[PDB]
Amino acid sequence: HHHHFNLPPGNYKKPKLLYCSNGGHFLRILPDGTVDGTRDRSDQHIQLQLSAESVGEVYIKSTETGQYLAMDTDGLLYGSQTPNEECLFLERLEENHYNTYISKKHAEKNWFLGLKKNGSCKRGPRTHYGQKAILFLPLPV
Repeated sequence: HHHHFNLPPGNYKKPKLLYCSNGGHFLRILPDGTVDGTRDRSDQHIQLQLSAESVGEVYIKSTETGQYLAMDTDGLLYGSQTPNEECLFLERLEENHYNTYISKKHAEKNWFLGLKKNGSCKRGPRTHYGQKAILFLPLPV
């Protein structure tokens, strides 16, 4: 392992909203495959169904579109039509409270899922432990 194994409480029974502490945005996966954040709780593209691969491993899928959250070779997030290696994230507890999502594929590089205060997604290499951008709160929908 390149990372710790403190896991967050909770399960994957119901879909969730992934609320980013940084700018107060909900993670959004647009039908066009684009990824960002919105403060509009009413958005239809913020509903996500998480599931587990191995313990601590998850898929993050748009309920509206069926698209899987993924991070490309260049660290850019995108919506994938099919589940692939770029779609697996290491879900962990952080600061004894939040959830962090590390790219499994790019784990050794410490590339995280993250949102800027302006609601735009962060590129892998620009993320790092210790930022507010990587902190998420899963909220029920």
